[PDB]
Amino acid sequence: GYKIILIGSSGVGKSSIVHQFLFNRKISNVSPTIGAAFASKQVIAKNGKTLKLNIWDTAGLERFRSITKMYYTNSLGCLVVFDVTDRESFDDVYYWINDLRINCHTTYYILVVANKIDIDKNNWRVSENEIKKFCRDNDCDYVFASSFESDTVNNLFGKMIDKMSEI
Ligand SMILES: Nc1nc2c(ncn2[C@@H]2O[C@H](COP(=O)(O)OP(=O)(O)OP(=O)(O)O)[C@@H](O)[C@H]2O)c(=O)[nH]1
Ligand SMILES: [Mg+2]
Repeated sequence: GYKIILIGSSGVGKSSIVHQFLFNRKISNVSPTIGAAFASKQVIAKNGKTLKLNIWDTAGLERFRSITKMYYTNSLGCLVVFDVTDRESFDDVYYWINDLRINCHTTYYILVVANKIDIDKNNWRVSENEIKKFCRDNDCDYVFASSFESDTVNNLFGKMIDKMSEI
């Protein structure tokens, strides 16, 4: 299988994204993550291979960082999620990626997820240009999503799946 972790500050929607990827309904059973939670899903990649995604959904709360840190190692893909209205959550992305890289040398693809795009654009606290510029400087990709819109979750996992299939 392919180890994928979701990291990012508390409340950005990591668990909502994972539940949407796993289940085809409205999401409703979500509380803050403490210990990392595991799920697996087998998917057909564009090259026709079946890939098993081994997914760990980790805690964003600051007091639980010493749990989340124990899940970095041996990750092949990472989704780093932030909330477009939560400026601190965006500033935190740099440090999430920095910390992952201190602890893990195996990641092949880091995808920054700008989440909660359903919120009115005039309430966003980060611009598309800032997001693109950040990623251009930090050897990572970006995508825009809303946990409540399955089309955006299918898309962001599709990008991750395509990259895993290149390994
Ligand atoms: N408007 C909006 N709210 C969202 C979206 N995704 C998640 N939320 C809400 O944000 C809150 C936090 O979502 P979670 O999925 O628990 O966030 P998390 O990143 O897993 O948080 P931690 O486990 O504490 O790190 C919930 O009330 C969600 O319903 C989204 O795309 N748009
Ligand atoms: Mg969570």
